[PDB]
Amino acid sequence: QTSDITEYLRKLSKTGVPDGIMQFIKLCTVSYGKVKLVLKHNRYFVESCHPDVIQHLLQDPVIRE
Amino acid sequence: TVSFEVKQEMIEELQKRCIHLEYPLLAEYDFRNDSVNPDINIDLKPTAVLRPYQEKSLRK
Amino acid sequence: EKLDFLGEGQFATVYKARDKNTNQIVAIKKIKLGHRSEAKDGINRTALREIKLLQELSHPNIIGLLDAFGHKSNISLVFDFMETDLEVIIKDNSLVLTPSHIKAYMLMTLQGLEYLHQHWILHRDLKPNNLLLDENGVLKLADFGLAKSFGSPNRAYTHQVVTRWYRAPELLFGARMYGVGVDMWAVGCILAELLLRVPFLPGDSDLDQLTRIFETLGTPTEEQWPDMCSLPDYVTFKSFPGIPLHHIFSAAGDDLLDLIQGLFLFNPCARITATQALKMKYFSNRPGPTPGCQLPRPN
Amino acid sequence: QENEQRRLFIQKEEQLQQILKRKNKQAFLDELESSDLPVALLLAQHKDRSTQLEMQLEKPKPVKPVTFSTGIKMGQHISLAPIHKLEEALYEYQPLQIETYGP
Repeated sequence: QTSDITEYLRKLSKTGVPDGIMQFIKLCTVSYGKVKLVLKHNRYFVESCHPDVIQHLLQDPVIRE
Repeated sequence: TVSFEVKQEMIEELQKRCIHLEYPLLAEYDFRNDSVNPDINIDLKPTAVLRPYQEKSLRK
Repeated sequence: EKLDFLGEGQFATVYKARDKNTNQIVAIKKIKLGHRSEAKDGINRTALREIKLLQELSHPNIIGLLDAFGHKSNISLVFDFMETDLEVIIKDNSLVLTPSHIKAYMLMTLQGLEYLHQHWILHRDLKPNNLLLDENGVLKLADFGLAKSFGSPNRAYTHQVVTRWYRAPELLFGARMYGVGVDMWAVGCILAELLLRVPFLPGDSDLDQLTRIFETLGTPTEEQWPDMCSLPDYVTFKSFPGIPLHHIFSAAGDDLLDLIQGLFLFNPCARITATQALKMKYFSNRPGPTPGCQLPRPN
Repeated sequence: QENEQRRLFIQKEEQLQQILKRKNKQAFLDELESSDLPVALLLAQHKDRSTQLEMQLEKPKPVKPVTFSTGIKMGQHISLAPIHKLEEALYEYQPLQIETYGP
């Protein structure tokens, strides 16, 4: 996630945050995808992370199961 | 990882345009289980790998 | 109120549990049935006339009946308790010997079949174990799970029924019509088992049973049993002659041969019944049968 | 008796896999019903409880064969056809005995 790499950038500057413009941007594209397995089509599972699944239910599951 | 199922197979083209319309990006991974022919899935190849300029790009 | 467990069975498990009000010991035979399915037959009426009509007919050679209750799934039978049967006398246990006591077995068996044939009832379930014995030694039958009310005409019915060891020759070929000879065939088979204490007809299916019966008794010819090639389901075997019945059995008198030959007749229209069998020269001699007190009982 | 305990153990393991599969469905249903950013730590601990459940199952099992039985084990369908019994017994040496026919 982008929240983990942000803490490493703040420690490199040594008592100083990277402005603050690019801090709120770290919430756009996430890690999502599809996997083909025994289901002979698609099995929806990506990575062990958790922010990559929360922001998706309000688009595809809301219009079709 | 929370796995799902299949929605009548045909429903697939409409999902590729609704995810990219907002902001997240999709990335269909690997693995498969349909249309097989070359015997199995391990064929024949020597395990002695060479050329470090290709192994580093392979693991990446 | 469960008391003790006995054994299993063909399609009903025998349970020795004391019923209510009536202090008599009841041997409940629970029939495995269904109830989970929607449009399911559930209870089979093959024993409906047994636990509803036996209360009216009273006979000492016929098993008794008290009440009946159930609900499709578990149909608990209410029948009187019996001590031992007949298979334990021959099979496995060979210590119990009956010196000249077989006459009392066939005398009380023909009287039970004669009372059922008078009321137009056939016991289409003969096998070497239904002859249940009580404490007093009264020979009674088991259950009527395959009874039927017949009449003068004989039409087509079920096939491939009855225990394969005791099968009539006309039933193995799949004949549509039958008669009194169905219940009169196993009468001599049970008598043939108590003599040599060995299975007289150790056969398998309908094809193997035809080989054992024909190689010992013979093949029905035209003069013996007519109307044989007209049946569709027919097989051609060897010209089996006929082994005599007075040399196979060791302990067998002259009067005993006059009844065994009449029971193993291949002609159902000419086969002896129950009234003519009790009036033979075997059941009217000096060696009288025992009432039931001197008859030994298994351990 | 050994084969009966092995077939029964497959149903016990199959039921736990179905509950674990249905557990991920309940987490996705309530993932956004009452979550407006602060509720996100429960999803991270959801796989941790699913990973430890699989570790406690792969060890106490002698690798059961891949079968397709029913974990609930109910009135399974056979054939419901008048198939009778054996293939006409078919003798060869000494005959034995075959159970009678029922309705």
